[PDB]
Amino acid sequence: ETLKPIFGASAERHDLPKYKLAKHALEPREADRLVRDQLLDEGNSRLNLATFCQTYMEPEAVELMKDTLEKNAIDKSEYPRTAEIENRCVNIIANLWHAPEAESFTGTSTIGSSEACMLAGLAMKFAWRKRAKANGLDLTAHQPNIVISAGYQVCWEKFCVYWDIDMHVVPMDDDHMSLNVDHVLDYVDDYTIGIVGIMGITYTGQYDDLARLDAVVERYNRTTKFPVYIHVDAASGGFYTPFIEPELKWDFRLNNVISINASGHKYGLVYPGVGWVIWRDQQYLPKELVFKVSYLGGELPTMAINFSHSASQLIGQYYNFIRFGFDGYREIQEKTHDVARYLAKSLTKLGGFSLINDGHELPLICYELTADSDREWTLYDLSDRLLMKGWQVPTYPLPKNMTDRVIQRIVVRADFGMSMAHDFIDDLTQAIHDLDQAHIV
Amino acid sequence: ETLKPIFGASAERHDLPKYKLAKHALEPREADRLVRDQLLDEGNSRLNLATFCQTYMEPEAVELMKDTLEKNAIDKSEYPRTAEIENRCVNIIANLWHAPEAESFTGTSTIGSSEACMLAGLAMKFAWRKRAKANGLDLTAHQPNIVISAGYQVCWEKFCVYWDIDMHVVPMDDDHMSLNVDHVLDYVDDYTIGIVGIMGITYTGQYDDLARLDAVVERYNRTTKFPVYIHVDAASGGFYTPFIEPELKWDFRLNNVISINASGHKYGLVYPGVGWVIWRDQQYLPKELVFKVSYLGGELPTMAINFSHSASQLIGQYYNFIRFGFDGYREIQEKTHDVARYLAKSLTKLGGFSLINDGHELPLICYELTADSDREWTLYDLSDRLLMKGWQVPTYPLPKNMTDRVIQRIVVRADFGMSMAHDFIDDLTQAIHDLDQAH
Amino acid sequence: DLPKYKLAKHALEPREADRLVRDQLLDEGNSRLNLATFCQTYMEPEAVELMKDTLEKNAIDKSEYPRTAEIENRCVNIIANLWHAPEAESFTGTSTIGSSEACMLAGLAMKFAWRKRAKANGLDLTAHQPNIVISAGYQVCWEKFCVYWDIDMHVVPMDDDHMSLNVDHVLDYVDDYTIGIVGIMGITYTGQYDDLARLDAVVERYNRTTKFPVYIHVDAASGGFYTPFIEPELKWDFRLNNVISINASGHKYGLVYPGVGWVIWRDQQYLPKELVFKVSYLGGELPTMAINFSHSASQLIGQYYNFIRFGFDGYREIQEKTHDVARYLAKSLTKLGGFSLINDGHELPLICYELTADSDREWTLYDLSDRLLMKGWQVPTYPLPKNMTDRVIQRIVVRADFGMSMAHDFIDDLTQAIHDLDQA
Ligand SMILES: *Cc1c(COP(=O)(O)O)cnc(C)c1O
Ligand SMILES: *Cc1c(COP(=O)(O)O)cnc(C)c1O
Ligand SMILES: *Cc1c(COP(=O)(O)O)cnc(C)c1O
Repeated sequence: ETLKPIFGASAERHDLPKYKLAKHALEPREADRLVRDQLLDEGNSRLNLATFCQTYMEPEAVELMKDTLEKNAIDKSEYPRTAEIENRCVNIIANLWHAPEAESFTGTSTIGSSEACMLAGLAMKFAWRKRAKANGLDLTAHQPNIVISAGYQVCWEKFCVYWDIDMHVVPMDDDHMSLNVDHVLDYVDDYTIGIVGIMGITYTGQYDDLARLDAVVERYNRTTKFPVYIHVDAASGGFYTPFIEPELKWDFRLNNVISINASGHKYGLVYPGVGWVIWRDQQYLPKELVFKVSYLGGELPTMAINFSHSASQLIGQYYNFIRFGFDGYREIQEKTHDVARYLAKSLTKLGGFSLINDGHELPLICYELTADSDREWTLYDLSDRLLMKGWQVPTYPLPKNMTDRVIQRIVVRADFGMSMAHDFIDDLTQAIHDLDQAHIV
Repeated sequence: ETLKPIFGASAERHDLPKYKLAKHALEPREADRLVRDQLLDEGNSRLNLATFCQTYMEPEAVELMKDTLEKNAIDKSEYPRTAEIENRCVNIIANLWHAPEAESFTGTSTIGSSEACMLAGLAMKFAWRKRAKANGLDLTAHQPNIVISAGYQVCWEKFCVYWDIDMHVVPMDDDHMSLNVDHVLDYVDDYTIGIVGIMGITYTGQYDDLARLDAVVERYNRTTKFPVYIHVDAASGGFYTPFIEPELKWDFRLNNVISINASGHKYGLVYPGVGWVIWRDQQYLPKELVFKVSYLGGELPTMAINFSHSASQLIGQYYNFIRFGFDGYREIQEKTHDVARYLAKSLTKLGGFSLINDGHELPLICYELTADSDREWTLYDLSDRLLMKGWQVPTYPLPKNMTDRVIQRIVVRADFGMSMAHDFIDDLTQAIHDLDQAH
Repeated sequence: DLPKYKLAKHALEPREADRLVRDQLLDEGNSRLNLATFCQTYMEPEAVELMKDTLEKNAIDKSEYPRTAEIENRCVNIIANLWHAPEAESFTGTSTIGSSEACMLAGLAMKFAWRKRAKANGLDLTAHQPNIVISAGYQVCWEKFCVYWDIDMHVVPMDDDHMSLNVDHVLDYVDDYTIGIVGIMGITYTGQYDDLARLDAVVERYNRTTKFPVYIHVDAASGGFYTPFIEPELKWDFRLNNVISINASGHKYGLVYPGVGWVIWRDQQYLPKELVFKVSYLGGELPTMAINFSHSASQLIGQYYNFIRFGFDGYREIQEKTHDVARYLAKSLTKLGGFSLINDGHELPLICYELTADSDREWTLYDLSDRLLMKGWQVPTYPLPKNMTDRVIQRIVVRADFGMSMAHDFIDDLTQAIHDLDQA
């Protein structure tokens, strides 16, 4: 049985189970080799330039994550030490976002910013509904709505479809590639549950002007009995911007920012599987959304869509916090910023590229092809050629009012080093040369 | 700085950050030691008997999970091999649950059964809503409802709160530690989006009689233009019952079971982080819950609440499928069954216990203390002593119409060996003795 | 950046140096998805760890590693017997780095043996160089042998009816100056076997009528560790009387990572004594034939590991599996249509093909290589050897670690690439 060579065994002579469980078990070495082999031919994650999600952690953190895979992040009474870590993380992030000590912030780890955005939105919906009932607003006339920029990530569309919320979408244009705050009051009405500000737009790399939105909202709220507050989607900005622009006011320093989310597995430096949501004060969380759990043979409040899941990633987040601290994070984000700027400068130096975003805010570059009548090929062709050399660079359309603009994004993470970025620009230069003399589509 | 002994260094003279980041970085070996040390003082997971969640996997699966932590399960176009493995697990699981060849099943991995239950309940709500509109029901008069046993896991209560559904709860009693199928139609009306049958109840370890419920539903549905269908919450049973009672009809063999969820991290044998939901046919999934993702420069359908997350657990699930196959899963679940039955027999031989559930169905044992005015201690005191001897055994009240009944539960998972269970019973014997003479 | 011209002045941290080298290595192909080479891209975990643990051993150093030397001699014995070295005669052999060095050493034995014959017969050595006769699908090492040692290459061209040595005409290239004929048991470009049994009979007839006889060297770089396990009845080896020496690459179908080959002589008389350098091991002195001096013993020890671990049945199971994958691929390409198979994997597990004539097809095999590379597979395009240099082919070489599940994935990738190309 183990006498069989791994690549002489019966299982290596047949296809893998695709529709049903095979009758018999296999040796651990055989199953292992077959599963790993199915995975060989997908992009090496380090060359995936299409994602915010982290593709490197230090070996110590990898080993640590491995050793805590059995831990169950929901089970506070059985894993009270993991639950303490989570609490420390929430405190740490709250302080990073200037949660005021005069109010009692609450928050939680989530699987990612999607779960967090949905919880935040649900908190807004439920708080809005109590206001609406008390002011005799007719709940059958219209659906509640939220106001958000057209750069929204798909989780906000899921939130709206799943919970019967209209989306009041503030479109982008050539000058407003972030929320047009000057016009935001045109989308607000009695049924508005809140306004989402995006601190790092997935499509463009740009910050919404949260400080200006906060000023407008402060003034709007004196004029109505249907006040409206800000949720910040800082999926990506939340772990980046405090270390490189600490004086930019986007967070709980703004009076009307009531909740904030971020993904640990974006610029929090953790592999996929953790996000974070924080409410400035226990009142911006309606009690009917809080399910209470056993802890210290007593009680703790929880806001959660998921139940059981791995604590590995939240532990990893604490490992990062302790390991890097403020200065370590800052050094990492600064080098990331620097590679993004080298890249934006390299693409203008090559010509044929017009930069939509040059990496001044998030470390992300967006560009389109400058129109040239003597070019058969599109960015789709460029993405194909770059795959030949390992690189994944996605091509996509901009969101509404710029759906005629086709772009490519490069997102730069902590493990995209300066040397690898010089290599990328070589590979990219050769691709442009190869496509300039191509004879097929 | 790298010369310092780990326990001679400045970071071990100071407390860890609790309220804010420290300013300065630490060396990797020091950070690693400090985080692991914070974790020493929780109960070794293998001795946690309150939970269905897996606390062991074989070393080859551990290493494969480690090696795949950077993969992002949502990102199909960048990890198409991982997405193909996912599709293969949906097929495998659909087949295991007898999805009919004549219809076209769909499904997806989830983080767990919570997200699965919620996506199923939402499919039911949206499909109910179209049917209700088309029959002119007044949608303003009552919230939609769902019907379920009182032993529902908290994720159904969350589903109901979050989506404004009324829960019509069928109570338990002394003779019905699972759904009272004969009474279920008292709870159904035109507003009912569906009935949830639980294939392995968290509190009691018992199967809802899904076959009987299907026959009740089939009869009810011929008399009405508001038909009702069954969603099976098989969080636990989905990966247990197919291997030990393959003939028990609970799954898509029943005509009116339109969807089923199971937790891969329960009897599917994966560490926490993977669940599964399957629909018997595409028509039971409303198109407006499907958000589309690029793949091979085309389009692929997804139902999902979460977005980015680890692929490690789902690859682990496929590893288990390949490594164990049907017979391996069967041998594991059989051993697990054997241990549960050993624990049930040892509690009865000790005297002083009444078995509420004896582990014939899920491998779970439920018990209360028999009436006795001379005994001054409670099951809460027993939990506390068992904890001193290393074990976590929860004490809790039974659900509706038994909320005055206090019980203990022991769940038996794959990694509770017979050896270890003999040791548990010695420990339980000693703790009883200790409680009988303390104050 | 990393040093590209000069040494840096200062050392780096281990983790930093490690990270920098490994990152530089990132962006080259996962080796296992390269279908253009015979070189092994996988070994079992015990072998990898044994290799790592004997990295320090020196294969050349016999008095200092006598147990490693014994292992070499065992492998030589094992390989001799596999290729049916006769017991009536006295075979010798050695490990080498690869088939190149082995080919070179065998070619040099032939040159030196020819030159003595030639002097004895009064042949004018100044009038022509010695020559060797070989098929036009020769591997580059034969051309380096000829250039390095001043031997003319008498090349037998290939054509549509002969994708291996043309035995009908091989003697047209043979003359008094011929040091030998090389028969290739697995041609790199085409995967085909030269008809060794026929060449042997032809040579036996030739040799009966001249005092300048010619013998056969078999370049079994690939076939040597493959053909004995799936076609043991095929006579290609020392069962043929005029086969005097044979080479094979252990890092080809011998299943070892790069860095071992083997050369065996059927008898001591085919190895001129001037090529033998003797050494100090155990009580006496051991004969050596070797171009290289110090080098790793890891691959050698890897080969013995493989022989002990798998034995006959294990090698056979691996090679039969490999055979089945190759056959699966040939049948999958015929199912798709549009390909003309030059080799269909009945001989070596290599499939070789061209696109069938079609005027309404805008794309070529070069474009197909490109789309496969996008999908992660290296399947390059190249011209055939002399007389078919205008014919453009693609090749898939199947090795031990190309399992059947992986091959179904490859075929789905290939199917999709074709579709994409037909809309381009
Ligand atoms: C990616 C992203 C999300 C979703 O994040 P996950 O962590 O993948 O769930 C939400 N908002 C924004 C701005 C994002 O970039
Ligand atoms: C635990 C459980 C759930 C929740 O499962 P997770 O996988 O933890 O989300 C749902 N239903 C039942 C019956 C359960 O036992
Ligand atoms: C590759 C090859 C060689 C050279 O082999 P190495 O082991 O790389 O030195 C010689 N002959 C044939 C037939 C080959 O395929």
